[PDB]
Amino acid sequence: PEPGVEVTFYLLDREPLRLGSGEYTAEELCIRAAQECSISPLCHNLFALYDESTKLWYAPNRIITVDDKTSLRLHYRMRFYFTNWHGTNDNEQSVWRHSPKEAT
Amino acid sequence: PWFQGVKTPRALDFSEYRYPVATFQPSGPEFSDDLIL
Repeated sequence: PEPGVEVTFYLLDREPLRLGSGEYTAEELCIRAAQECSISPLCHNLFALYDESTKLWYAPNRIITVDDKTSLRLHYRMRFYFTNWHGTNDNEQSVWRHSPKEAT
Repeated sequence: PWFQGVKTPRALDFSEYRYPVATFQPSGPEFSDDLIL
């Protein structure tokens, strides 16, 4: 509603990102959100950005421009998910990362 | 109908548990000093 672009998360303890100016690229704001929410660098690339009002996701190299008039709400979400990652489902094989010479 | 049927949800039993990775141990030295030829 009020003029400005806002990043949103799913944890009330983390305050939303707020920015008035500056000429950013999606990866920079992504790793900014990751730093603020304290995610391991081994796991940041699982996350991306998505627009609910547009039902679309921004490109990794997409460029976002502010002109003191623009305003939109954005969502820093995890996207690439793999089913049966857990071992609870015995009906199908689970997944794991590789380890140098149990499963990680 | 459902008044005569009572059964606990099947998603309340637990077995075999689970376990993620915790973290990585921070560690790094620094012992540089430099000279020209």
